[PDB]
Amino acid sequence: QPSDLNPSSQPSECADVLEECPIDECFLPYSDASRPPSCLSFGRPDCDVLPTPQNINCPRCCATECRPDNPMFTPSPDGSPPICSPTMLPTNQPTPPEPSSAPSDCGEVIEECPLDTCFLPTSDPARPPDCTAVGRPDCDVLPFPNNLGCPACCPFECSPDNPMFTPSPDGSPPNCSPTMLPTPQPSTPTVITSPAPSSQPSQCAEVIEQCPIDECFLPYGDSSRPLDCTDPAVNRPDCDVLPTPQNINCPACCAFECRPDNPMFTPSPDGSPPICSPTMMPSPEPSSQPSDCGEVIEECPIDACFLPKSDSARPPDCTAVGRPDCNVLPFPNNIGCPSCCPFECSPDNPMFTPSPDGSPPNCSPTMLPSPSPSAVTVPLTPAPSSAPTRQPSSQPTGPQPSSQPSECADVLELCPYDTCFLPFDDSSRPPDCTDPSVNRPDCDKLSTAIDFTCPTCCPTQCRPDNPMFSPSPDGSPPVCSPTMMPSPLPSPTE
Repeated sequence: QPSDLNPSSQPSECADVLEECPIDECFLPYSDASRPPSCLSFGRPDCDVLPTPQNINCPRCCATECRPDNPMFTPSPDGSPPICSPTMLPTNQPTPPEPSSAPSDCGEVIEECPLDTCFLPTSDPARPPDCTAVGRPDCDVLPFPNNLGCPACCPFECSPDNPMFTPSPDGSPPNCSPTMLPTPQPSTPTVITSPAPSSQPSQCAEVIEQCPIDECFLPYGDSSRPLDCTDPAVNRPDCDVLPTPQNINCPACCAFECRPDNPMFTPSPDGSPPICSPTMMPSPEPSSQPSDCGEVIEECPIDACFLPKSDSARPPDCTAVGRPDCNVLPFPNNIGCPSCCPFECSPDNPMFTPSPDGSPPNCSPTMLPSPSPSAVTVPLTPAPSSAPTRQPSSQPTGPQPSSQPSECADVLELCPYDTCFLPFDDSSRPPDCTDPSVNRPDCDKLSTAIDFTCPTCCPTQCRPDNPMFSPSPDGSPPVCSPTMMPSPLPSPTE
């Protein structure tokens, strides 16, 4: 490395050396690669004549004369340490100072030779080691011996406290900014979407983190509380005892037991709406008064009179029935008042709106209006009703006799009185035409305008519920009416 930017070789090209016209001053290190041409391509023999004019022609080429055969190509990043002109006049940039790197990180940049100059930063991916570090004690010396031991590892000393091991940018908490912001895994403080417990008091009081309290670690049955110490939780069975003695082997964990109710109540960081127990004691049945509009607020009537007035219109206000004694708001009740309240308060005090929803109290109960106007909105001026007004008419059908037991026995309609020849409910009178199929299956439902030519048999069928089987020879002879053969129309019988 020494004799670095000091060219120890200059007298070679021109009878001047340590000073050649090219350099970046010319246009790049000249012998870089494909820099602007040595003037002949522009035909400029004026350009960069021995000194450097750039005040005559010079479009953009560099160097004429100076050295033997000034046009040159076939490049090289080391073609020429300057040897002819550039040094003629002193003050040519040698180099800035030595330390290009100063304490800025934490300990990567602290006079430490490792940096990357060795072979990468020491803690990067486990770079080639520090020699002695593998067994090269020859290379324990800072100046590189490279004359016996050193394979290709780095030496030692350099700066105070030289033992170092453990690489990887993430091998350890690097500190000095990278590690500044903690983000724990159990209790992650990033945003925190809702309280940690999303399910605890789902029964009432069973599963409610029944152990921590800040005295142990973290809020009253929060959820995010440390492990229960005892081995299944971490490794501390000493803290098995729920009431934490503190003076025992509880390092950073909380007490055990916990789950099935041993001694505690109240979970979550901020608790919860206490419907399960802390609410049992306070019980204000009347916790509000104005449900009326403006009368139920320390007004002369109130339930204090007798019931919330609008109930069923509570007992009258004395003068209201004729007790002017009680008209005096200060209540006498030693003169009149049989069982009533006073009067006045404001002109004409007793009456309005009983039945809580059986009247429109208004100004709270009745608030949402739904009166009557549906398809009708006629204040004064009418409108020709034209709506889908479909509504059938209630019209029954079926002849309903409103008098039956009226003639003699049971019936009244035209059909009865013995002339069927004996009562049907006797034992057996002339057959029922249709029923056993004897002569006339046609003589069935009374007849009317069909015909009446039923001869040998009796139609019988008159009176709802007329079929019978096993008549009654000791029942009751219905000769007076329910018996006769129906005979619609006088019937000429021809």
